[PDB]
Amino acid sequence: DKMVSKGEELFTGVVPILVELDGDVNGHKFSVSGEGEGDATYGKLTLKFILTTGKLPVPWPTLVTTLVQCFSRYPDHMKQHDFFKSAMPEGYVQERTIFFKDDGNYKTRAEVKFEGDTLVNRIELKGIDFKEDGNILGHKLEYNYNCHNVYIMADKQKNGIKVNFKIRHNIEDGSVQLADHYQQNTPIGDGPVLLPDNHYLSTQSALSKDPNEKRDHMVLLEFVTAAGI
Repeated sequence: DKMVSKGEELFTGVVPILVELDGDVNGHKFSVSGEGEGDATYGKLTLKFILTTGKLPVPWPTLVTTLVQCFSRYPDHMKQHDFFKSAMPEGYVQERTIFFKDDGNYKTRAEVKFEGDTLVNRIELKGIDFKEDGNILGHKLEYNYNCHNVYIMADKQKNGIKVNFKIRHNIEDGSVQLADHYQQNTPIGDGPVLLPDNHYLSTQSALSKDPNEKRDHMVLLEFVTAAGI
């Protein structure tokens, strides 16, 4: 026992990651699996995501926030404020409502937990009220990603956290599609968890392709560092 939380100790090195997502958007059903690893030491994620079942009815960038904030770098001075690591290995439920301005919405429920050596993110996603010739269903989003601040605060009733931020998705005409995120996280386990002060995560993301993958897919590099304390 060496650190503020027991869960923290699980992230000192490279950790394999699995991601399974079951999705319905305006009826169109689809699944995605992803494999890679994260090193929370540097706040770094490497991940490749594969369309397993269905035709992908939405642009890949719209799924990035849905498809493991426990891999965020918390510097030494902020170690009392890492809720995400503290809840491990049992993990946490992560729930969102995602409002795409002038378009539809995603509701997501995910379990993020260790299954053995592997950190695993299991998600259900329902999207509704998307327009047929809109920026999502019309695949009008650039295949790229912006840097964002993710604002975190303690839930003063639930032993968990409330997270708020706004994603900016580039549209290929040079304009921006906003996606407003309302997020809550709650421990799966009964163990004590860290209830943070107000702070944020500084996020950066690179989207690429494997030139040796014929399936519909997204390669993702991510770096996330906690700040604001």
